Amino acid sequence: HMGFEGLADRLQQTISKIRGKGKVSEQDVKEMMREVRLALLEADVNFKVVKDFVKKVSERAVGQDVMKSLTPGQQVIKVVQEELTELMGGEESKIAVAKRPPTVIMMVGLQGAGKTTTSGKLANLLRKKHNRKPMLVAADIYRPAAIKQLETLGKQLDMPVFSLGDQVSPVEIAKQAIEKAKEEHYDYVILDTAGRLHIDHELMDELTNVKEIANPEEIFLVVDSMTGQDAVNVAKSFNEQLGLTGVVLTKLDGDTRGGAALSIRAVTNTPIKFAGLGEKLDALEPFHPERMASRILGMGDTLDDFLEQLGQVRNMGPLDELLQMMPGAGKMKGLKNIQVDEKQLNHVEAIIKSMTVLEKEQPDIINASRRKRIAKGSGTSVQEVNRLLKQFDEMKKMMKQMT
Amino acid sequence: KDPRDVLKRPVITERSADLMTEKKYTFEVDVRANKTEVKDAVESIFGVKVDKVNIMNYKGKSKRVGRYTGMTSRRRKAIVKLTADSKEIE
Amino acid sequence: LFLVDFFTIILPALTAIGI
Amino acid sequence: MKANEIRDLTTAEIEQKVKSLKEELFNLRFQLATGQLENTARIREVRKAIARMKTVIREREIAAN
Amino acid sequence: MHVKKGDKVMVISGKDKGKQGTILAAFPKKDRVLVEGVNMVKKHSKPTQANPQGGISNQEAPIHVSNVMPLDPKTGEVTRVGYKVEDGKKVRVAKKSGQVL
RNA sequence: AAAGAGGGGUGAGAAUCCCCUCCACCGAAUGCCUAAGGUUUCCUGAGGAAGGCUCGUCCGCUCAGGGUUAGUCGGGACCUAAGCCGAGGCCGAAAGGCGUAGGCGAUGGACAACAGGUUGAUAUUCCUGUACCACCUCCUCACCAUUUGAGCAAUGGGGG
RNA sequence: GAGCUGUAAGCAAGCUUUGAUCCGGAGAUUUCCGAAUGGGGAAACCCACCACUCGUAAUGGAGUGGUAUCCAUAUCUGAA
Ligand SMILES: Nc1nc2c(ncn2[C@@H]2O[C@H](COP(=O)(O)OP(=O)(O)O)[C@@H](OP(=O)(O)OP(=O)(O)O)[C@H]2O)c(=O)[nH]1
Repeated sequence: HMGFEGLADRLQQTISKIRGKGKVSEQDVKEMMREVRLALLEADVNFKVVKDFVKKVSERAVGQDVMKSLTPGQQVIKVVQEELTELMGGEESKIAVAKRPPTVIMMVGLQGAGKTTTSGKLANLLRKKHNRKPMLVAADIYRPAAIKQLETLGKQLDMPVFSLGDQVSPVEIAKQAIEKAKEEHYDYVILDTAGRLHIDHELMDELTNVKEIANPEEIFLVVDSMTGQDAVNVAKSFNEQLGLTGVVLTKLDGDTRGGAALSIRAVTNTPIKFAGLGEKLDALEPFHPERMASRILGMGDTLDDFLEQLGQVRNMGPLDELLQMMPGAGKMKGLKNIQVDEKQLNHVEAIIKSMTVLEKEQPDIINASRRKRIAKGSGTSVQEVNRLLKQFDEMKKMMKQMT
Repeated sequence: KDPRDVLKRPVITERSADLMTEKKYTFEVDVRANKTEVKDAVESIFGVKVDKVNIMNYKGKSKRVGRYTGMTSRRRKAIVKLTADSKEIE
Repeated sequence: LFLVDFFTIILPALTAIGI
Repeated sequence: MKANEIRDLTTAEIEQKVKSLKEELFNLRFQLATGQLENTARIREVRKAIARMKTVIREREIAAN
Repeated sequence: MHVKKGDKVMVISGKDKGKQGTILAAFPKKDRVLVEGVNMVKKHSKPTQANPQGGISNQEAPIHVSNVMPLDPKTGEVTRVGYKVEDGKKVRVAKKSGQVL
């Protein structure tokens, strides 16, 4: 949904020049790449990653006109898209599933990254998308309000939150937590671990002790996307002093650059598994490097009863499959239209639910005063009613043309 | 002569697309083109091996707008048919 | 095109189809 | 661009840029006919460029003879 | 055409007599010029791209250029024009003074 | 000039439009190929202001897309009849008329593909199987002789 | 010296004070028929020869330039 908006803005005007011109020249690719290189540098992408990326794209883009003279510029875009995709990890990296339940997932990171919130988001995702039965664990004893924060999120999910207070070691908390999860048949155990503002020795000593007693199948670093290269460095230090298997990037809804997301793989070899997209518990999505690459480049992929079904499936029934979300991402690339219904759509739905069942079955049976009364009940005098009838006639004509 | 200006523009139709699926491509060539040089020009530009070139030419449709009674220009449709195990044409 | 017709109907319901 | 065409060397690279330019034009017409070309002044400017680079060749030859 | 796009025009003739305005568009083929604020007319239109509402719309109609005089910058009063080379490009010297435009 | 009748279907609207079931007409044709001619009328999706000796939702009308595929079929890259033009020429107030060599000119001569399948519109033309005619040599095989010459024929005789 | 892609009300795109569109003088290209002129032809078409280039193993195919008649001059050959 969210992220990278600033890099896109920059790239997409240089992309404009090449896409329109089918012809590929030595000077054209050089020029596009100079702009691409400046945009990646200003987005705080790792410096070595930039210089390697500009090299591999430019090499492929001048054998590509030799590759193909058909749709040549649209070929240059496909190379950039393919390299952006590899740069953010090849393909979706799915959650591990232990051979024997429970799967123990360790959440680590620095204070303020979003550990505690993301723990709750991941539990939520495991139950809704995968039909799992998770358990949250309170292993950060070093701040007050930390436990109560997790417990509060747990009460909104109806999921247990294991805690022994703040006078007991996190090694013991993790141990008992995992054994209760075995006895009571919980699929997943999510450990919310400690952390101050900066790494120290007595953070890593504790985290290695917890890994030891817990033998986790996944160790996720939760890291703030808006910190750019500082996030890449936090990743490097965690991956070296214990083992990371994954990364959760938080606060993409405030990250217009994307430096961290374009750099984590190449510097640490750790894959990005999820993105946080907001404060609520349901703002977590799997990281899909194709679709972000496509995003960055502006590249995509009974009349009354039918109206009621369209209103149900369009207003609150959003959620397509078979790459429907991928081709419809960003309003299907905007579609050259800057107007959304919103309250206009709400008024259209209110005008739609202004007629009887017979009027819904036969829309042409309404007399002039017959839907003058309906317009008085709806709020638009004749304008909304006649626009709705014109739209229904246009939809009928389109259905007759399609059939 | 130049191999580029032999082939003017392609034809995109449902019948044309069925011929694309059956591996015979269609083009529109200039009105004085030749079967041999359509074959030579498509082999020169696209680097594929052909079996046949099947050329017809079309008369002009008579189109009127109001008082004006003109005729659309003539076209020479040229179907090339590629070999087995050759590169496709995009 | 049933999917294209459904997308056009959704666009007309959201705002309006081009005529 | 005409001063650039005079100022560049005489014999062959005008022909190479005519040839290279011609391929782009051929590609460009195909894109317009299939209907997914965005900008249409490119066809016009490539045609004007081909015309001026041919007329610099003929002006050079009639000056040489 | 004695005026240019971006002048400080005071109109002479019409219903709108004697009001200020800046030229946004000159149409020298028809000798009409579009001064802002004059000939405010009501256009009816059913389609409008970028979120159709239809409705009446208030626009400006062009006026003929002989209902137009530019302004002398020193006194602010309208005057005729003249042309004089100021060591380089030609400039429009307004009458009754020596300054330009 | 002549035979329709009823039930469904669409539409705002029908005897007139589409489907069905009976009935009737032509059948050395009112059937099937194909010339001269016409020039897009052919096919599909829409329209009903004009054209339709009435209506019309229908069309040989109106709008937008599409559709005519050849070595063998017909004509050229082969021949000639009547006839026409005609280098030089012979005439003739001027323009021009006639005419030799030469050429043009099928309604004739010669000449290599056919039987099955296909789509809304093309089919000895596209697809499948099996062929045939003219020409060419990076090649493979046999024979002859590279001057007491193998082989080829020419716009010339002769048979046809 | 600031509006312009005609007629023509069009945004799918772009060009211009590093001087566009517009106006004048001199240049370049100027397909094909047409006295039409390589041969024919039913106007806008068909079929060639020679020389040099492109391509094929070669035949097929293409490009460029010559190829009408009469007259004047010059050269060669000059039949019964
Ligand atoms: N917009 C957005 N916010 C996220 C996201 N993930 C986490 N946060 C916010 O970051 C802040 C830290 O979250 P915690 O869950 O406490 O992280 P921690 O355990 O690592 O310390 C929280 O709000 P906070 O403390 O109130 O933030 P602030 O007031 O310090 O700025 C949280 O709402 C995300 O994906 N999008």
